[PDB]
Amino acid sequence: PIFLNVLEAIEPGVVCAGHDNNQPDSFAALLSSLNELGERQLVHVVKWAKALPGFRNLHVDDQMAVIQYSWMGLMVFAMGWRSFTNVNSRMLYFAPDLVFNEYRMHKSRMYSQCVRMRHLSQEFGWLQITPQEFLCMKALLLFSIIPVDGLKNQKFFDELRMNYIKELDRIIACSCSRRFYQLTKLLDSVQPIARELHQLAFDLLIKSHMVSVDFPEMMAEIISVQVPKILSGKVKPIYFH
Ligand SMILES: C[C@]12CCC(=O)C[C@@H]1CC[C@@H]1[C@@H]2CC[C@]2(C)[C@@H](O)CC[C@@H]12
Repeated sequence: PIFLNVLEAIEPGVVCAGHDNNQPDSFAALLSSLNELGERQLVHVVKWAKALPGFRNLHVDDQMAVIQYSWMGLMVFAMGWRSFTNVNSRMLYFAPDLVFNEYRMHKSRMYSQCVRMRHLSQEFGWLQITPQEFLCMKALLLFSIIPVDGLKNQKFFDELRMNYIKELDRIIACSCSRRFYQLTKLLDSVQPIARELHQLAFDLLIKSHMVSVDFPEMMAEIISVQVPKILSGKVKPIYFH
């Protein structure tokens, strides 16, 4: 069980957003705390990804690119799991100090995206996703979005992605065919959600000075340098189906 030993050992712990929960639920306050949470989670996503089996086989530039394209999906998938295990998924458990109820979903001006994130969260229950299946699926999501012109060493990426798909198939095997279809459909469903959030993030960065929404340093860098490559079609998700 070497592969799952590693995935369990490197899984990040709790990350707080730093939100002041006794101020009013304003658009600016909620979105600023979400941006701060993103900046804080990015630290952990980088350390997690660098410790994955085989990740250092990738060329160093492909290592940062793959993190910088897939962070949205990774973070939404993990938040869906937190919500499913914590508030059972009529709320969104972004962080222990940033839990969205319906009021916050409206004041954030993200209600429709939050609905879709809630549906993602509920699928962990409907499909009875095990912790091992969650861990393998999440690792795969790191290897599920790349430039259309390819990475600096695409061949090493294709081998690594192959091997993570094989590990997912092994966890299922330890009926099988139905399960694999269900899980790969679930993985595919993350990308349209992440794309809606990529669009929201970009639009909000552009008009941030006017809606009093603060963007941390690495969030502002990634949203203005990398996210527009996704929105303009230069970087695309790899779908199973
Ligand atoms: C990844 C984050 C923060 C981490 C998390 O749990 C999921 C959540 C999804 C919405 C993102 C948010 C970071 C800040 C963003 C990108 C806002 O700018 C717009 C949508 C927000």
